[PDB]
Amino acid sequence: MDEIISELRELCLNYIEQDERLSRQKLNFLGQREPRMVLIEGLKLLSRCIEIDSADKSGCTHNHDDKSVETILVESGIVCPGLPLIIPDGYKLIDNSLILLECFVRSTPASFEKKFIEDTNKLACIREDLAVAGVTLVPIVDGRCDYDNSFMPEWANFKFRDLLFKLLEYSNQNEKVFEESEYFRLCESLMDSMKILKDARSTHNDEIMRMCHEGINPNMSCDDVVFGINSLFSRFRRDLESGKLKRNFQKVNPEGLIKEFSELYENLADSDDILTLSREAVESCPLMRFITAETHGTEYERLLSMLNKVKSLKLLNTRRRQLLNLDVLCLSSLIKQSCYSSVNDRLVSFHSTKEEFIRLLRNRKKSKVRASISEFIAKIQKCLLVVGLSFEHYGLSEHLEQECHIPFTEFENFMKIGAHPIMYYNFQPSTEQLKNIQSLRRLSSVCLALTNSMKTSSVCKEVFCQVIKLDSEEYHLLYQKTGESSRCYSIQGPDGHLISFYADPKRFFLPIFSDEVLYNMIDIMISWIRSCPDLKDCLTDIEVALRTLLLLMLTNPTKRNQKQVQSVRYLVMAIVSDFSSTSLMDKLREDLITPAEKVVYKLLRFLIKTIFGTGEKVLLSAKFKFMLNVSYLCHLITKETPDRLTDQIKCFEKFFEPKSQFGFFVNPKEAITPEEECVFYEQMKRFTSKEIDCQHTTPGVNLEAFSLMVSSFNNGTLIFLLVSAVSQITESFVRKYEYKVSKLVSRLVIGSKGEETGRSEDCFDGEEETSFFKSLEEKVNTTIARYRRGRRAHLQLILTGKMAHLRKVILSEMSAALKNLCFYSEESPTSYTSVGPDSGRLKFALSYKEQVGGNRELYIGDLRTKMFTRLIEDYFESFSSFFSGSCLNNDKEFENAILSMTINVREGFLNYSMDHSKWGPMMCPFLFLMFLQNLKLGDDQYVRSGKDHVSTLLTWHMHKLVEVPFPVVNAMMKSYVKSKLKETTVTERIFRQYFEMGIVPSHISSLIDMGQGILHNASDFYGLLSERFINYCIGVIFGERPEAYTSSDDQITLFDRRLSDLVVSDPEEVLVLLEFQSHLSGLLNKFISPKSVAGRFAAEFKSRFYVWGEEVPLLTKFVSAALHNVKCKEPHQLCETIDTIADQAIANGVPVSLVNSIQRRTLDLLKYANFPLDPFLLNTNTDVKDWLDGSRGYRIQRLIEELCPNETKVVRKLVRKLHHKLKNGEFNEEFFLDLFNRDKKEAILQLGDLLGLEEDLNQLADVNWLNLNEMFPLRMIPSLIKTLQNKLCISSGFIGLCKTLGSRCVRNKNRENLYIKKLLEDLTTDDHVTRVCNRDGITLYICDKQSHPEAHRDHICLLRPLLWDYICISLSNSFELGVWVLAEPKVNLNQVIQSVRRLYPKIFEDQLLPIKFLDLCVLIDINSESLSLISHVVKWKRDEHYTVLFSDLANSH
Ligand SMILES: [Mn+2]
Repeated sequence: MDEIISELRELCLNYIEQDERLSRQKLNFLGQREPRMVLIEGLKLLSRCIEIDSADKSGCTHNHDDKSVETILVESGIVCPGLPLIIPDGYKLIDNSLILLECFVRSTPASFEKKFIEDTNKLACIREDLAVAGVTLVPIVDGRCDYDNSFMPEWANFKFRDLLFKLLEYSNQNEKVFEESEYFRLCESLMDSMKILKDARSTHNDEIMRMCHEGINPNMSCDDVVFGINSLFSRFRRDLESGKLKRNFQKVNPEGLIKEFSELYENLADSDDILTLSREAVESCPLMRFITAETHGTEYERLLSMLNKVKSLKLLNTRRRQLLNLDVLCLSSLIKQSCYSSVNDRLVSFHSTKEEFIRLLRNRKKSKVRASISEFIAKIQKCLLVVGLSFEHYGLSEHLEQECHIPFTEFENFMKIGAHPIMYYNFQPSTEQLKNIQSLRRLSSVCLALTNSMKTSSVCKEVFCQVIKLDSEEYHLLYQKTGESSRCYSIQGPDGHLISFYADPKRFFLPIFSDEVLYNMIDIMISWIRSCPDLKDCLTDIEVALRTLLLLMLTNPTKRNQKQVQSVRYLVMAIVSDFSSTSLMDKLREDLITPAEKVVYKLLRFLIKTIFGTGEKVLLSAKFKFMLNVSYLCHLITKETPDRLTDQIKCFEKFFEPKSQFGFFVNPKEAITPEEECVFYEQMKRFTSKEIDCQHTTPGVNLEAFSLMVSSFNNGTLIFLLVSAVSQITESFVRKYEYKVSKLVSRLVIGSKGEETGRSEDCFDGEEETSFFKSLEEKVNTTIARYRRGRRAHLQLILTGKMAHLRKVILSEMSAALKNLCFYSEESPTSYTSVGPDSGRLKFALSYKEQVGGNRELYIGDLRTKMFTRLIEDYFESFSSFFSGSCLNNDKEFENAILSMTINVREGFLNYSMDHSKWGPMMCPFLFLMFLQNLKLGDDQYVRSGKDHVSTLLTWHMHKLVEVPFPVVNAMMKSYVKSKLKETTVTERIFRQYFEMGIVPSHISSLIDMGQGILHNASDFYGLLSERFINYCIGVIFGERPEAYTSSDDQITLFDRRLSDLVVSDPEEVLVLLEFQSHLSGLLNKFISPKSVAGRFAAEFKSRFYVWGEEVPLLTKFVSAALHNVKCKEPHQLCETIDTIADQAIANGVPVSLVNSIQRRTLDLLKYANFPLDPFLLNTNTDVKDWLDGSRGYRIQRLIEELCPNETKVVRKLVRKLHHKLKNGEFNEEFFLDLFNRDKKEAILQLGDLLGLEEDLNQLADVNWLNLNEMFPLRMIPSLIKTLQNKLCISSGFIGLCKTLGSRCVRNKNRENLYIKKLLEDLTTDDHVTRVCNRDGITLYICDKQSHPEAHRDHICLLRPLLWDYICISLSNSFELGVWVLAEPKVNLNQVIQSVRRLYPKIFEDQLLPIKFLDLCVLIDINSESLSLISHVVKWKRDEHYTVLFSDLANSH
């Protein structure tokens, strides 16, 4: 009591720093005794300590006097009346800028990150107002996770909080009791299943806990279940000869399949059989394949580089014109003394002007200012100002050169200069099969559309002419719109030749230099299909077909062309297979338009008739491999969402359709209203009511078989406005194309959407506030209503608009408040109802993933809910770890799945490679709750609890609130208003109509959700058990138990022999079995998809197909990915990603010769970026299959072992000696002394002298390669340290990598930034330096001992030897992968500890936490900051099984 008060009073002024502001509160704290005053004073002072401590740490003046942002502005004389009311903790005002500090200390990660995000939002809210006011904000907040501060030592404040803690308990004993703010204090600091909350579970968690027991008998005996199965069957079978449907499951006659495929689309694709006819149609389909097959046939051009480099500084209408005189002038002193697209002088910005609008812009810009006297008045000032951007940031020698061309300008020369060159089909030679220059023109008519996002805003014939380079002759483009949007391009040649078409540049990266990879992919393919029936003249037929197909697919990329060629895998899987759904041929049909797509149809049918036509069962394996690969040929299209909005409406629709047929209850409340209880009552009642003849596609579980399942697990047998309307209304008669007006009317979602509170609603609303800016606008609309009456005292929309807007006006007409930013956390769990944890109710939001076929749904929710959901998704994971069938993240189980699959398939037993359908929207947390609160787990107080925590996190998920994404609701309201003002309305367009007759939807909340991926381990658990039960029903009825597996949305069922003899013997039984397994799954929530099969030789478990024995390689699958995945990074890492993906590729059977070609393509891309190819950039382009038994180390060593062939012959026996005498008896530390890494690399000399024989200074000094990251990393502290710290569009990536890597990127010893150009030329021309190439410039072949005026600028200090970086590597490669890496032709914590074993960097590597030779290899890795010798195996997973062509293990070194 009194003793603690006295202790505090004597502790505040005797142990805390004496500050002017702190004293004000210190004295008042000392002057009180009553507990409530003591607490408030102590808490406030504890707040102020951190407040001013962090404000001074930032250096921004603290807001002690509670000065407002407006006050902070006005104390400096800045008058901006009207601003968001904010009270920054620390502020520093300057002439035109502001620094605001918001500070807070939070213990729990969740509350910390929360307060972080809304503090960022609060700062960003006033961003535009601060900017337009003439100042700017310094964005910064002080997120501290501790109380250590300058004003007090740690022990002082720690004991302080202890005393306040104990005095809280004393006060809580007294009548200072606080309802739950007492909790927010105390447990707010004075994972694993937080149970410290109260329990308010009343009158709702009892009905829900009752429906899970009303009807079920979870204890049935061990032989009272058999009698139930035998009476659920044979009550089905006898209702199959008349009742439902013949099983949806029929057999296959391959000819029937092929003919049914052929007769698809009776309408327009109507059996155009003749090959030549099809190809003739093909070569004429779009407008672009009409060129790709057509058979057509430096003083300037550098001045643009200079005229362009000085362009990013300024860009205005008055500019870019006299920036073009400096170019047209250059076009007259080079043709008179003697490109140009015939009226157009290619000006700065890829722009193109008219030679006649110029030469008339002057003479009225110049004349407004004796014209010949007025000559040179601007052509000289421009030179002077551009040269004003001098060696300032290294303005290079290009400057005086222009002083020769430009000053030749005269008004007797600009009388005709543009008047001199006054000059303002093709066909389709089809024989362009197999002609490498028919794709080699795509590989250059895409780079002229790809490097076209690289234009800028830049404000007739104003057309952004790029250049189609090619051998010698060059064409153009002509378009008018930039960005990543669509526009109508053109081409131009020597004759006009408007080959107009319409495409999207983002889609065209795949062929951007790949002319020799595709032509060998499509050539290897046809090396599989050298088959006996086709040896007649059809190989040419197939070859022309396949090439004319790949051309269409690359040349006309679009979603349908992907979904189609993807679906053509199901048909072939069926043709080789032996049963199949009967509703299949409606799983293949699209709405083909755009004759390209129809011709793709015809080509596919031609391929299928040819290969799968007569003479079957002779080489079907090869034909199957061929065709599945042609199926995967779909990946060549980019997976990048053709449009955004029309790919959000689709995702929302795919979410919201089943809810249309079940129930939804738009926009619930935070407190579950009676209506929600009624609707959930009804939905549970229906969900548990599904008779023994199910509607076959609707969510439901039948409480007569569900009882059997739960009871067979519990038994031990299956184991082992008044302003809104007015604002729109006044402007309506103030705004009087009209589609902008339609937008204006559809901007009306303010008198219909005002939901939630929090953050729901996400510019002209504020613009009218500043636009009007009149005297009295914030009171009632009395004046506004007066104008409307006094006014009246493509036009119908205006009158009904006044009718609507007149309609609108008629119908429309204390706690720790300050210490909130301080230790007190406002929100946190407390007493929780059965709906939610009292802070919220498990909010969510959905967006689409990006995939090949169809965009897949994704649920993303804020971090607290992502913390809670982790508890369920881990409890169920640990649960299923006891059962041995699932395979989702149990990776060790996948290998056994593969082994069993192979042992099965090898013999001829079935594989019912099913795939379930609508797995997202046909599962409900209710079902897992039913399944759990009915299981009978063992002894209590350690299982019996945590069950009542999983089964109350689930009950939380039940009532989630997904969000209607804002663009979707905007679009649907547009559609509604368009329809109403002025059919084809899909179902989800009518619900908006009813509700917007009343109130808008915002949130949707229903039982059948199972957020895709959210509970994706709970789903796996359920599926595993259900399959383990159905494969018991089938066992008791028919007589065999077929094993299964699962992924959470895939499956398999490897029936044994006794259920495989029947298909050959009698299919009329196994047909019934595949009907019954498809029926019970219907009773439960498992709906088998029509894409399933039961192939006696085929399989498909998570996309790893099979054939008798071996695996279908899926060549095109991996090639299509390696040719992608080129991301903007450091090229020494961009070429790491590919050297991983190529190892992945050669894991499966991509042949080595295509791998080299992929690598050559990537190197060629870099070389196009103008980036020197130092020998460590991308791996050897001469590879044995040696991707096995070799790390990246071995490739790079092998490269240096041939880029300098006989120098690296001595430094390989020196290393032999070093390794011979390092492991056994010596160095092990003194080698770090001889590493000498502090100083220069004479180490080679002293270390050759140390133990070994003659070694000249040549083999060391001579080979020396330019290295860009020598002294610092280059702009856009070792490497392995950064990686360990890290373990605490794609065609607008390249179009950026080629922009930054050419500019000032490299850095110097004194933070100086240089180009690659000057640095790469000086080493070649301006020294006794020899800089010749070997396919990669190993600059400065000599650098004699580096005896020189060293550090000239940088180009001599900036280049390190080679035969040393060969030594350190060719050592690291000798403990990691054996001894032979010299002879002539493990995990994170470890590495952290052996990094600590030299403790100096641990001081930086430690605080981010909230063997025999490994020391040496870690050292060598830490020094060599370029590749990976250790840090590799901890970033990129290697592969386990390797098989590649046996004709590559024969050509080996
Ligand atoms: Mn599958």
